[PDB]
Amino acid sequence: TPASRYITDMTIEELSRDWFMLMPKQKVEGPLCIRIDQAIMDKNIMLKANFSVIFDRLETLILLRAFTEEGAIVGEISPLPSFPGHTIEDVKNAIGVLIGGLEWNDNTVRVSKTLQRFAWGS
Repeated sequence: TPASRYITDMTIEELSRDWFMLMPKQKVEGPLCIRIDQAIMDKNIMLKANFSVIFDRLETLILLRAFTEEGAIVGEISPLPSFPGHTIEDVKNAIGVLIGGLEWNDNTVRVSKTLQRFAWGS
């Protein structure tokens, strides 16, 4: 995919950073894995993603991570390696699930400018 059509909300360091859930919760949502630290509560959270775009919309998700204001990773949507294929609809389903999950724990959740523009938002 052209560099122009690859959105990178995250740095190389942010994508590969190890993070550890104190109260893990994991879910398969079609071809995507959703992970969330249920320990995290009462925080403002930003979803950020690296993904390709085509025809003005998210095409293929590489990785999405949830960041607290202090910059800790507390949540993640990743593609299952046995399901190379997924759609924007799959990605949107998973984002709504992850948001729901964090809202259960009294977190306020926002999505990045680019996610809003390319996938999340009417």
